[PDB]
Amino acid sequence: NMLNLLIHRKNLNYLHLDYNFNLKPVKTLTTKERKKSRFGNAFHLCREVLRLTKLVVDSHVQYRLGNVDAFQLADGLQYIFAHVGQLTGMYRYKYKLMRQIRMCKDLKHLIYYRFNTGPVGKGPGCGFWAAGWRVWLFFMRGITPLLERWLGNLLARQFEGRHSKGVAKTVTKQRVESHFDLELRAAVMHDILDMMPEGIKQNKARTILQHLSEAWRCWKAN
Amino acid sequence: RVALEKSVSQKVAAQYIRYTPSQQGVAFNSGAKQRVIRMVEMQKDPMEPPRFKINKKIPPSPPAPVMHSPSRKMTVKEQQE
Amino acid sequence: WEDADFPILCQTCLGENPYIRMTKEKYGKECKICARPFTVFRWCPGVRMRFKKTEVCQTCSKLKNVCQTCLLDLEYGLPIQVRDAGLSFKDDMPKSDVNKEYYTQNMEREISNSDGTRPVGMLGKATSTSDMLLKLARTTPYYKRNRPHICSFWVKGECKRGEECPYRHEKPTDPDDPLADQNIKDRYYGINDPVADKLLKRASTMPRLDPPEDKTITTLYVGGLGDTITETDLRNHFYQFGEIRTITVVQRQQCAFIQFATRQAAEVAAEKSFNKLIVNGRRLNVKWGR
Amino acid sequence: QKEDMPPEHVRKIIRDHGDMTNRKFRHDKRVYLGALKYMPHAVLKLLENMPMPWEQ
RNA sequence: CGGCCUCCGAACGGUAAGAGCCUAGCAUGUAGAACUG
RNA sequence: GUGCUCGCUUCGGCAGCACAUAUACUAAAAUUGGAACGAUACAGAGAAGAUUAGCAUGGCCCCUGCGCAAGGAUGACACGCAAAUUCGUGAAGCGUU
Ligand SMILES: O=P(O)(O)O[C@H]1[C@@H](OP(=O)(O)O)[C@@H](OP(=O)(O)O)[C@@H](OP(=O)(O)O)[C@@H](OP(=O)(O)O)[C@H]1OP(=O)(O)O
Ligand SMILES: [Mg+2]
Ligand SMILES: [Mg+2]
Ligand SMILES: [Mg+2]
Repeated sequence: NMLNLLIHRKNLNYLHLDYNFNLKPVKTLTTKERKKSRFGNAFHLCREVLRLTKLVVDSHVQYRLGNVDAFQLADGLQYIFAHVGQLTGMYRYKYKLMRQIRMCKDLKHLIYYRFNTGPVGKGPGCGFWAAGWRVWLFFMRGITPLLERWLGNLLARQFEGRHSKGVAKTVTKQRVESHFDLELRAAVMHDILDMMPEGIKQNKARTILQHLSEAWRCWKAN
Repeated sequence: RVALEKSVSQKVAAQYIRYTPSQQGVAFNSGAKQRVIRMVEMQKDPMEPPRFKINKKIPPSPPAPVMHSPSRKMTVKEQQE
Repeated sequence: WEDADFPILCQTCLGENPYIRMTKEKYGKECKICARPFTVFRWCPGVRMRFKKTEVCQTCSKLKNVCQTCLLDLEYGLPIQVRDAGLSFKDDMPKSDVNKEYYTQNMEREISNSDGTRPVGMLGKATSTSDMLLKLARTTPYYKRNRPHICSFWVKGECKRGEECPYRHEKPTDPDDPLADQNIKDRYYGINDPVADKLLKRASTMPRLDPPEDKTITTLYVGGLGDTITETDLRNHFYQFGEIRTITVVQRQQCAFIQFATRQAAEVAAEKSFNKLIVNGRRLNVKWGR
Repeated sequence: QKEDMPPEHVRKIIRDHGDMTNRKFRHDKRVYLGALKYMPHAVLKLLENMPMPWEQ
């Protein structure tokens, strides 16, 4: 219900969140729609976390409806935990996860090797899920603060608005030359055109800066 | 030190009163020039998002008097140099 | 934002009991005019009376000096238009959005330079209290300010909640009465206020002493003196108001004539005495003699 | 102290709200939304209390 | 009697920008309502 | 309402004392009003000859994004620009003749 309220509060009626937590477009989107309807890694991470908990809850709902078994419930939970990689799709929004994915694969190999030793064969029924379960509980120990902060940000942008007054953006790698000139010509203005004035009316600063620009082109061309 | 300590912790993060209406007008009240009231603080819901849209975007101190000097004007000699 | 102590509003809007129940909610809402977020107080004015709430920016309320919940003035309880026009006030209340934000901000800075006793700005320097406004004030409390709304349910018959209905189970005023359309902005700015306009047609029906024709008729006829009126006492009454040119107290009429040497004295005196002259408790009537 | 309620209280509340499309609720709408920020905590608390295959 | 075994995917970056009109949505649940010899 | 009075005092009431103390945006409502990037329909792309990569400044302009990153046609818009000023107008004072 929370993810739907968010979608429809954003008015994206052309999108649909189904009950296994996949977000799907319902038609083809024009450009303005494709743009307004992109969601970020906060929304998609909350989705896939909720998708994993649903898979676990419904393994138990089947056992409680009578459909499977205690042994098949255990084996299925152990499947979920060793294969969170291809059941959910969390890694696309946090590729750091593949470290937990590789951990749970390694534990699978260790446990199967020790399990299927003698009479028991290479079939499915091994459920020892304490290991992978541990691993994802530590994953969440960590991600819970991240997502609380990210989702607070997204909701506070939704309910107050987007603040552009005092952004204070950095100078990064693409703004380095433009910034150098912004500052060179701010400094030139300060320095001469109001500490050596008596251009009293206007110190034709916009023309002294044209001389500065032409001096640089002449240097460059020799 | 302690004032800035307050403000740093701030920006990181029923009791009674006596009221004299000043329009008291003994016929206005039941007849008491002083009212006693307990103010209490209403609880906020933890599960609720920022209320009103402060993204909005917009009268300073009196202008300082220019204890300046008088300017003395521009010769034509300098106005050409 | 503002974070304050308590609301200033008419004692009528306060209510009947000497002990009040008021709950504070910090930054609870934005002013209906100022839109500045201000701490709101909620009060239960009486049993089965609708709960009142602080309804305007603290700065917006210190500016115009009205009931910060009832919208009526704090002195007599008169709507902005009527109170101001009777005080001879033509105020430049901001209506622009940007100039309104800037205005309420600067006015909060001025109220910050103010000391919480007198209404800030020009709103005070017109303090010649007008008897028309005084008589236009409701001298007893109008606690009808807290009577509940109508319940559409019982208005169609449907309110099966019993007496637990949060609205008065009374026949709804068919909207056409212009007393129904007083938006907060209208009642605040005092523009297109039709309740106050009916008050103005009233004030035009309220009797004053109409002036006679002849600019030599400076004879003010006093009626209703009794036998306990003294000539010198009525002289002391009309004395500082100008020159009393002659006194003629008709005891066989229980009347009198005060002849004035100044037409201005006679006019201003009669107008100040109209239906308000109280000597020895007598309801004295000023008129212009023939 | 704070005393606990019967389970049908919450079971009924949630069943009623169903999926918040009925217009009756429509203020829950924004509080419901505001509770999103704490949803990764509810998931963590749910999954660490999983029921352990020797129990039904 | 030594052993030695990577990599696995998502977003932006291309299919415009608009002015207008039309019509559900979406916000409020308000304040206050007549006066005489 | 529970209970206790070696209570009136039967098993009824009544009495007395003990304990128990104030919820609530009171509303199932009723109005009230903007928007939906939806059609429609027009409309219809920076720099010099042509085709075109961008990174900025500015400000009551915003959108997607966790974002102090990035993107949105270089996001869009900025498009009169005034001004003093080369010489005179006149106005008014302060001194000289
Ligand atoms: O289905 P996958 O994800 O490919 O995993 C399988 C599988 O494990 P699951 O049972 O969890 O599905 C196998 O184990 P068995 O079930 O067959 O016992 C098997 O491993 P073994 O052959 O060692 O049993 C196999 O390995 P291979 O790649 O050799 O087919 C592989 O496990 P991996 O994760 O190593 O691929
Ligand atoms: Mg591009
Ligand atoms: Mg850009
Ligand atoms: Mg730009």
